[PDB]
Amino acid sequence: EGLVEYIDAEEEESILIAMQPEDLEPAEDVDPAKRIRVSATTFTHCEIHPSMILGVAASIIPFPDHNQSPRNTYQSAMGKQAMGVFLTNYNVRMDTMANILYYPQKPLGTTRAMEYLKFRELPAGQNAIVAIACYSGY
Amino acid sequence: YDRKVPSPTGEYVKEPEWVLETDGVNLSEVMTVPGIDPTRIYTNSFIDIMEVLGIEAGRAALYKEVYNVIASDGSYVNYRHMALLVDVMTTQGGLTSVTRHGFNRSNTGALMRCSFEETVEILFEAGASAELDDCRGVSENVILGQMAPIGTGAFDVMI
Amino acid sequence: ASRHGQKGTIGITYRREDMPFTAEGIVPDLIINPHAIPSRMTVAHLIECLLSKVAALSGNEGDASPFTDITVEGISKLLREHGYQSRGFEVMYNGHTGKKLMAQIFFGPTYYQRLRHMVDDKIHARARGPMQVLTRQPVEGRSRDGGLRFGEMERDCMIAHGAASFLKERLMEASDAFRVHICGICGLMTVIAKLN
Amino acid sequence: MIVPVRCFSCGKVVGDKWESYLNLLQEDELDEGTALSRLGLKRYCCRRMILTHVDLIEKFLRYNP
Amino acid sequence: RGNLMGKRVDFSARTVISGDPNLELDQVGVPKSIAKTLTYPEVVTPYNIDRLTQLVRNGPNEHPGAKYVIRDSGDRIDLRYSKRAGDIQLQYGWKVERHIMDNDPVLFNRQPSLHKMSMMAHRVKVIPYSTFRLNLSVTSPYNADFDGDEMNLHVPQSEETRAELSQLCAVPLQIVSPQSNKPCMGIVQDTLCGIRKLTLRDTFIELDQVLNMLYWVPDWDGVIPTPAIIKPKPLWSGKQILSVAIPNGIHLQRFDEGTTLLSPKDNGMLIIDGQIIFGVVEKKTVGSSNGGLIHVVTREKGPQVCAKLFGNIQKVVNFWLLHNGFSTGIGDTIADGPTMREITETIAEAKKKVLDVTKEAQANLLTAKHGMTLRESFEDNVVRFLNEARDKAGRLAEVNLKDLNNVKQMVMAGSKGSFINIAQMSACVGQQSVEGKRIAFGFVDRTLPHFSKDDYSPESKGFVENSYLRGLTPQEFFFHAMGGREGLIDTAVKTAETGYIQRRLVKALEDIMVHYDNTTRNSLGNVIQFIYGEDGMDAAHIEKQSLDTIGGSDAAFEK
Amino acid sequence: ANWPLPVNIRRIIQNAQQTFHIDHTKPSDLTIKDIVLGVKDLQENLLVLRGKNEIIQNAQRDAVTLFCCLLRSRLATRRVLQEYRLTKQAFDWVLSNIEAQFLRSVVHPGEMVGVLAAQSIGEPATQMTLNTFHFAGVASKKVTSGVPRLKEILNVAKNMKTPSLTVY
Amino acid sequence: SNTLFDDIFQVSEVDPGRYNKVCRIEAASTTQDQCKLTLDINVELFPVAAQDSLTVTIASSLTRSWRPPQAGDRSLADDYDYVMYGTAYKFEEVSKDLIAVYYSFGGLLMRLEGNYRNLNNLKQENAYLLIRR
Amino acid sequence: TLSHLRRTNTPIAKPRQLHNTHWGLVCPAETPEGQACGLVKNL
Amino acid sequence: FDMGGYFIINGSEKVLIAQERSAGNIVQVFKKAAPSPISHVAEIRSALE
Amino acid sequence: EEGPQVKIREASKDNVDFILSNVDLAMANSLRRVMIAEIPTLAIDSVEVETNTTVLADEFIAHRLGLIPLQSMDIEQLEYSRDCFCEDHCDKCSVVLTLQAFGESESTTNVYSKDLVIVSNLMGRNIGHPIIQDKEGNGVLICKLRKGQELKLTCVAKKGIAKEHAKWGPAAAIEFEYDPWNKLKHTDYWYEQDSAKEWPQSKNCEYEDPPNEGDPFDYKAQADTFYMNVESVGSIPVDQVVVRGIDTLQKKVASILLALTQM
Amino acid sequence: KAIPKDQRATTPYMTKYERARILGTRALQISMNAPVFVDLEGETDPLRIAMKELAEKKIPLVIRRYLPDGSFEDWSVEELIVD
Amino acid sequence: MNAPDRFELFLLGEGESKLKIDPDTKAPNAVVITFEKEDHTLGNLIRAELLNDRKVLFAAYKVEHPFFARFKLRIQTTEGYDPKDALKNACNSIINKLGALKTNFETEWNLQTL
RNA sequence: AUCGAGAGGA
Ligand SMILES: Nc1nc2c(ncn2[C@@H]2O[C@H](COP(=O)(O)OP(=O)(O)OP(=O)(O)O)[C@@H](O)[C@H]2O)c(=O)[nH]1
Ligand SMILES: [Mg+2]
Ligand SMILES: [Mg+2]
Ligand SMILES: [Zn+2]
Ligand SMILES: [Zn+2]
Ligand SMILES: [Zn+2]
Repeated sequence: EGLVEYIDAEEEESILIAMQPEDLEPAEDVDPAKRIRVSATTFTHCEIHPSMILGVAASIIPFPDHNQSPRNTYQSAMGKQAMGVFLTNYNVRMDTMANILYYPQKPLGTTRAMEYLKFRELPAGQNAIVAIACYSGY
Repeated sequence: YDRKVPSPTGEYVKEPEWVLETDGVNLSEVMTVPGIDPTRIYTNSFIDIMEVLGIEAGRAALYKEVYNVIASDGSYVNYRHMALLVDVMTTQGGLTSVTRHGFNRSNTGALMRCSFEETVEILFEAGASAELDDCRGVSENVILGQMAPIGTGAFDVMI
Repeated sequence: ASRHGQKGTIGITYRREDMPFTAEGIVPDLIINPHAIPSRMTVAHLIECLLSKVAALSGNEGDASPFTDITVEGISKLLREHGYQSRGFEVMYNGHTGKKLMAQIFFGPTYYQRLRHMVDDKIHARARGPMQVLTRQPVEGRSRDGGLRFGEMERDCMIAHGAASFLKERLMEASDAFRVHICGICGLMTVIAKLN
Repeated sequence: MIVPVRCFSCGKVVGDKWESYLNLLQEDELDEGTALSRLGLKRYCCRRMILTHVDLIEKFLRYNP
Repeated sequence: RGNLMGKRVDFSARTVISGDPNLELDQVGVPKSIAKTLTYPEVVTPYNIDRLTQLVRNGPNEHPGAKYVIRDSGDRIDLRYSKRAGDIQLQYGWKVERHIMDNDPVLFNRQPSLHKMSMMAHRVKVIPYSTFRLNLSVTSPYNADFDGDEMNLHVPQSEETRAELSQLCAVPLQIVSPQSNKPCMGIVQDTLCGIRKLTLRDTFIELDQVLNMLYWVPDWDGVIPTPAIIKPKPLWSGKQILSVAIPNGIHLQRFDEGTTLLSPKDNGMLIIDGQIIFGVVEKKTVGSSNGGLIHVVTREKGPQVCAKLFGNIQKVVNFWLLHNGFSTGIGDTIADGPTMREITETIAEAKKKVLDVTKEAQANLLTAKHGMTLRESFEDNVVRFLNEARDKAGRLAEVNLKDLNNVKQMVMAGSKGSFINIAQMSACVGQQSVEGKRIAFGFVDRTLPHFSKDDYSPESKGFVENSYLRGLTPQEFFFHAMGGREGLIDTAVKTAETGYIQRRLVKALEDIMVHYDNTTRNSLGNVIQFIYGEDGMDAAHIEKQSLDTIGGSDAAFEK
Repeated sequence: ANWPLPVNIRRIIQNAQQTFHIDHTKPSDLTIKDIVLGVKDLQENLLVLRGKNEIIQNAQRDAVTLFCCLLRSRLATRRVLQEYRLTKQAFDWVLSNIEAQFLRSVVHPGEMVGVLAAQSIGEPATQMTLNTFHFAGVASKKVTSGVPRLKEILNVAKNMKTPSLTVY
Repeated sequence: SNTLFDDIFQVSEVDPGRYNKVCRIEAASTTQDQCKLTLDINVELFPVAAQDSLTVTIASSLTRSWRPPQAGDRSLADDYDYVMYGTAYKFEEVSKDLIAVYYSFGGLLMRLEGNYRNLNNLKQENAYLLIRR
Repeated sequence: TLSHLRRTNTPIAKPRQLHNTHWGLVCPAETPEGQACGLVKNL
Repeated sequence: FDMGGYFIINGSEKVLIAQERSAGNIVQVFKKAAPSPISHVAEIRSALE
Repeated sequence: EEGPQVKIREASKDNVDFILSNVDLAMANSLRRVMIAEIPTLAIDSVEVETNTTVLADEFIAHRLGLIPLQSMDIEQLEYSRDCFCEDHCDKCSVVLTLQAFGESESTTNVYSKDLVIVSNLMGRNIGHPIIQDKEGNGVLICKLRKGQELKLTCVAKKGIAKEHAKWGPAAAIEFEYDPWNKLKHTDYWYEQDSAKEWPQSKNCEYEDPPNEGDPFDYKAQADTFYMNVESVGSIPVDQVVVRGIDTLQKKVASILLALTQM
Repeated sequence: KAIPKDQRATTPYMTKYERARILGTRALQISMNAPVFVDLEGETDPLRIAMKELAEKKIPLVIRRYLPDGSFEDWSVEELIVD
Repeated sequence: MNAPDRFELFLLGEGESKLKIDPDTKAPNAVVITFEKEDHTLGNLIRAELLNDRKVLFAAYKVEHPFFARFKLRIQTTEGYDPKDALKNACNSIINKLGALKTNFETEWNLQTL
């Protein structure tokens, strides 16, 4: 219905895009604690939602924007070493080595992108109580 | 450029001087030109300082250049080391390369020259030029599995 | 590790007693040093942990999504209203003594993952045993109870101390100790030693 | 993977409540913030034991032998 | 290269390593199950049959036990097997391969071994739990974490080989660096971040704790020290009881920029005879520093004396910290409201002064500077303009941090992180760069398809006006990403180039040893240096001594 | 002025004035013979090389040289009797100790400095990357100006990246 | 082993400089013009506002380990409340004569000027500090 | 499993870079650390 | 939950990893430094679909 | 009374909130640390699987059983497996149970702790009763069976204490506090603008006086008066929890006085 | 070849390498029931006892320090300054 | 595989006394007592009740290594008056207050409903 | 066991 186009990188060259599909069109008092955005009125097509640049393991990251990117990367390589419930069918698959976490739990903060990644339903960890403290020195 | 200078009164006071920065190298003739101090002229190229001002200026250029890589932003290595490195590169005559080319030739024991970067051809010529191996290096006695004339084996022990 | 590249291994396990605790009696599952924070820049870890608290008390599942209008100062207003102070903290009492910790601790739920690699899969010990045929050197891998390789770079360090006899041992009585018969003239390995 | 007996942090029994939790969420229709409370779960460590739990045995049970 | 100069070796162990502040510097936390397996041949002298017969009886399971006994005839005796494992007469001259007991010489390294330091002789304390355990202050010269870093351990077979480790390679002897003439091991983390808290003039402790902290240092003379206060309450000072660790005959003098023998702000350092006079103790003093305490105590009788100290400092500091506690919150990157305004206008002016220098290059003239030509150019100009806009905001967010800001503590102590660390966390992350130049144009005449072609402004070439506490924007996010990648790139590749630079340097000097006439030669007898380092002096023993004959006035010379 | 020099003097000074502490205001007991004829004699038995022929004893002085200018400047009469106020016993000590200190700062015949002349050299570089990173921007100079410029200096580089000439 | 000095002093400035317990006190001397004082007083144990008048005895008596009390009831105050223990270090100079002393009560310092000098002040190791009213 | 099925390996001017024309096709932070870093990306 | 896409071979699962290549049939301009004989080169990888 | 002055304000079948006046801090702490760990209970500690066709593997279910709350009131007159004189287990040291269920129904057959059957002679004391707090009467979901899956088992339960595993705690959650108004200044508050607007005023303010602006700081005043709440799992009713605590605390306190006399 | 009793210009101190190697070469000697010379206070470690035999210079061995040219210099442990 | 058995926290092994006494090598009239198989539930309680006695010069303890839960206690007391007795006398003070605790609790437990 | 491929850990 002429609502979405597919665009590849070669065709990307001659286009203008908006983030934030709203941010970023309409008309021209504001929170000081909120972040700082930049802004052309000659756009071709809006991006769906920024957070879609991410892959799989990256969209498992809560507040990846609030994190130093080299860590986001470090987390990605570790997400695929995480321990959980890789399939439901394990109990009749005869693969060499498979670990299941005794008691999985969905995370507490969830990137919208987890719903399509189906994380909430097959977690790989536990919301365990964390104490950022100096103690014994161990 | 700032510079500390003997102020006849006694103290070291800061002396501002105009200095010229160049993006080209031809020492052979720059220093011969009227109006400059042909005692302080410095090109970052130590390869040319070698041919123009003799091996002993190079000894001091090479160093000063390794200094400007290492000890810039805070790093510190005690003169001994860089100077030790510098000296090795300097006594064989010209500027000895830290590669297979240079130090992996200078009439050393072949077995030791073997454990570096070219391997077979080195033995190949050893058998050809019928080399005799000194058996006095570190490598030698390692490959020969012995107590190499190193730290605790500088000496034998008798009664 | 948690969800931000925060690797650290358990250094010790203290039971619920020696562990610090809160005026409600919440005992934390997990104590990380505030030293792997700034280091290390990982400010989200802090946010996740703050959001999760809210999420757990209010019941609502928190929104951790990337480029969205969510403020710490906006979590702070919501945690404030829930009986705890706006930036995470909680007065804690040392467990050995019951004496109030003179500093306030940051405390809350943060989704932690269990990665593989566990000491009891890595621990390797060898002395003598099985060796290859091509080299009479000790075989590779803990899979066949093999030795470690004392690589070239390892040799280098020893020379720096000048462990003489050490190198002889670490390249003889712990690898190859073959004994050949050499000619006093043609000095090669052809002599027949009919013995004993 | 089946509600755990008791919570890791406190120690309070939490098993008994999974049955009742579904009923307070779906039968008489409530939000969780109320639901965990009527269930006597005040401390958040024992609160997360149920809110965060995903019950996989269900899909284990769908299997035949 | 791999089978002669790099031999696979027996008698070795490999494990995950963990931190243990209750061990001593020269120690190694060997797990029991390895201790069961790693042997050491010992001949049977009438000195040591007592301990040894016993040892055979214990067998290859009870820890103080053994595997294998070797006879006069060259016969081998397995101990887990064999039908006489439950006795055996021990003759004089028999090898009795045995488990490793406590206090034994062993080498304990970590690859990559880029030192002589990353290979140190240790003292064995057999412990349960399968982790290798080492003293928190020997952490620096191996370069090891406990995030799963894996270390290795070796075991001598001759007594002379033992002697060779424990004389030359032992951690104590390797304290002060024969490389940078300053001690490599210092007080790090929990210990160093609390040695400051302890010491603050403000901080006092009383009887109940004071009496305990004393009982924590093992070389305590049983002499309570007299409290600095005997007013309505008896108190000691944080300084007071630390001095208990500082051994008798030790002397240190500092002065910083603001140091007045008063020190209102308690700057610098003064120590007389194992007692702290005034000054906050941190990384300048108690650290892996040049003119620090560790240096002073080592060179003054001696090695082990200094090494025994490291431990006693820790044991106390830890104890105090344990009861005082410490953390870090999201409020520890929060700054004053009317100051994040002050950072936004600090950028806004630096931004709206880029727009000045920008609307010149477009003008253009320009005063196109003479060299500095250019194009070099305007694309260097704005690099500094933004690297300025950051280091002011980084400072404007350091005053904001009151004395209690859990981050500033670790910075003032230097436990981990510094200025830039705070800057990014609280103000703005700054101009991300690629190969030292701001984000390169990938797309034709633009950076991304969110910008219009030809946008040389900061907001387009990779400047992030936001902080981590505000969370980067998508446009920005990618750019910071772009860079981050670049650091990891060389963690796999530019690392080669370097480690190759070394492998050469190593092979090129190698046998350059100071001979018995103080002349520095090679394998042939070529002279290289005539006196090592042109003064015949070992670097370890050398200190940064000021030559006060050079500075000053002619009049300041005469009188 | 601030340079690496063997054996701290400034220390054995403070180690003097609290071991016999004098200290006030209460005067010395060494003649200007004990001070000046002593230093020159210590200067004699300091040693780095030992021998009996002329060439050795000459390179000998030509190694001590610098260290002495330091010794000579802090063991100078005015100061030895004004700022530090030593005594016959505590000076004799300072002397016997600086000597005893010195000949412990010899390089041991055996030391392998070639390898040490490594690493060292080839050390920080590796971990001054291979840190590597940390973490973001900018970041170096060091590792990019740089560590490639060092690959030049050791290959004997003719194809020189940045040739630069500085005239005074 | 007897009482040492004693004088009457007046508070000129109380600066709560980046601390909460332990403040800096700047006092001038009563009667005697040729004297100034800077001292470190734990304000969380003994309050001092501006223009307060005080009393300041020194002393050096009232191996041996340090005992608690056992009251008995040795000695030494009721009328001296704020008591501290410390060490002497370096001795100044300015006129000739005069002349000042340096005191470290376990990190909390004291500078005192003026010529009496004394010499009923010792170079030495002891040093108490007593303050009343 | 998800992140493995969608993997992208490259054989062999500047290659392991995260380059501007990766926006929204490759993941700017997903990639193995060391060994073959920056070559093998994820969609 | 298994979304498939792997080839089952010898009783193990196998995945095809996208192989990357430079796109053919595009005109690309290369330099190319020139000590060295030449200074500029036009290149096109030409193959049929 | 002579010393410690305990006062209750709220008490229930599962919660015991109370003041604790005029005692040294060290005790208050020594008290909870016993209550957490050192007090004995009973729980499963030897399972023997005969048939299990559940989707839950064998040592999983096994693990779970240990945790399940077991009535322990008369536990004082029961002997430890270690301290007894029989082989493995008996009826003067161990209480055995038995679990049986088999999928018969086509619609999800549950198993509960009700389904636990005592098997060994009880001697006639109150001990080893699966504790139900459940509204409906089915205490804590153990496991799920489908259509034709069996679970046959044989639990043995021994006496134990929290230091040997967390199952042996009647603990639950111990609330602890003193000096809600920072009178003793044992802690120093992290603040941004102002202490009192940014921290909360505790549950423990009523019946403790505010300090009043101009009043100078009291140096020598010590920690008196603690505000505690002690939850029970249900194995030992709330009153006996705190009691035995004191007791065992005193029990092994006595053990030193006895051992010192043996010197 | 060889150097005579006089003309000694080598370092008259024990190099740590001579230390460890002498302590060591005595170690194996002690450990293989060979006669021990000094009064054994109560110790039994071939490595501690030898540290005592070096305190009172009673080790009959002699170093032989080789010079680059080939000729050697003697020196006994009884003759050496241990430091 | 290396983990110590859980019961090695109260089971006293063979040839192991619950108390060891050794006098302090340095100060006179003082003792270091080795409390085996115990934590600082006993460690803290004994110590902060050796303080209320004015006849004790010194009183303190340390958890040597959280690996082996066994502490040491150092006691110095006024000349003549033996330390072993100090510990003895102090112990009873605890018991008595504890003995009261049982009663006073029970008093006020009885009166309450639910 | 050998040669060959890949994935991960610092
Ligand atoms: N030889 C080699 N060593 C590496 C390589 N990658 C990492 N390392 C080593 O492992 C360390 C990696 O960093 P970490 O130990 O984890 O310490 P960190 O800098 O705090 O980084 P993180 O702890 O992971 O956040 C470096 O210090 C290196 O010494 C590699 O590819 N080759
Ligand atoms: Mg690490
Ligand atoms: Mg790390
Ligand atoms: Zn022949
Ligand atoms: Zn809980
Ligand atoms: Zn029984």
